Amino acid sequence: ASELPNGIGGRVYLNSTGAVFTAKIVLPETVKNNDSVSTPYIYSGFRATSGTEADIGLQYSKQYNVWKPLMKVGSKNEETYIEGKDKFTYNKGFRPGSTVQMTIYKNLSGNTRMTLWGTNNDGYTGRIITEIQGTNIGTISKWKTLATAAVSYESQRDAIKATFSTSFNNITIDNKAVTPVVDTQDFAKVSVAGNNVTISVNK
Amino acid sequence: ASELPNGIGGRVYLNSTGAVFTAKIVLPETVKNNDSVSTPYIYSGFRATSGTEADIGLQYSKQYNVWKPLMKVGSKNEETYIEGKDKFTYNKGFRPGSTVQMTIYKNLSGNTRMTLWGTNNDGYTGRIITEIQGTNIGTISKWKTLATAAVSYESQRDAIKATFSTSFNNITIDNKAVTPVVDTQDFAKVSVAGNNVTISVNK
Repeated sequence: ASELPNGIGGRVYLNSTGAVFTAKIVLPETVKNNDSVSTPYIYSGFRATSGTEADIGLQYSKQYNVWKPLMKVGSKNEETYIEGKDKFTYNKGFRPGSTVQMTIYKNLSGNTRMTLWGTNNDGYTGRIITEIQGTNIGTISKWKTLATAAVSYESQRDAIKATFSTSFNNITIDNKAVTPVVDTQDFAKVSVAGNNVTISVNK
Repeated sequence: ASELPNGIGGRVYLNSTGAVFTAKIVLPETVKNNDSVSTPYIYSGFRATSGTEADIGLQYSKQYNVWKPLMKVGSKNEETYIEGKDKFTYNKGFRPGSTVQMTIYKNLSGNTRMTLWGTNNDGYTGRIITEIQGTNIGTISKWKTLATAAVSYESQRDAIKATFSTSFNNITIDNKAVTPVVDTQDFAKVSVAGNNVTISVNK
């Protein structure tokens, strides 16, 4: 598609039906987001064969200049922090320009889990484990990867101002390397090189 | 419900299945929205018996300190301006503290229309007619009225900072006065007095 439905950005699809996704995310060094409507998001996720859509990754906090966990699975968006709440949420999060190791489990005892390893704004290197409980995800159609500047409503599209670039590297699903396929490029440049993708958002 | 799904605010329901809604909206004199996540929205709308949900009203522009049209009917969110684009959109809109006369037509030749009469930030008094074309709305279950501070993602709820109060007065559906029923009050105080409702958002 020419446009992303809830804002601007780049999207790739990962043609795998696997259960465990891993990638190394290189966070932007700088974020320009001189608007009063959008939020930068960087995330993976999947479409279940049932139709359930999951967005799982990080959101940029303008207030704290860090990246924090982002997770939504269908209608369920209440996150449970299993570990690391005090190190990577509230006034803390993954620091700009750092690398974050991400693992996504579509279904671990009926819960969708995202584990993130990296460094926070205080220089602490550790882990934050987040879940959406009781999602009970069955088979998967495909996985996705996006970098976006999202808005609550459509008309707000023209007002979006966002400039940031990110990489998803060494993408593996069920321990197999997966090469993403370029999808939408809406005020974004998407570059794929094997199981690696760089998405540069610029509006 | 104790919480609104996409943010904070107050909600009332209008137990009418009628086709044409009218109300006089008194816009807030002041808007405090000292956050980097939410947008203030004031709107009416309906739930069709098909399940289709419509949100039809105004959004606050922090950039220009005005209220502008906001309309969405199910999956259709591309607004067509029939009249008044140059007077009440982009760097112009309904001025703070002013009164706006609103008429909503669920189905006018297959289109959902909102007509707004009021005064813009340049002191021009006029009309803006906006439509979502090809909605072809059939029977209605009920209408609604809300004043909210909405966010794109759930975790941003706690960070919302919004203080603004608005009134929907002389509410009529198919020329009959309708008394709203208080629903959710989530960091908002809702007061109903006959076919009039005041919603004071404060977080």
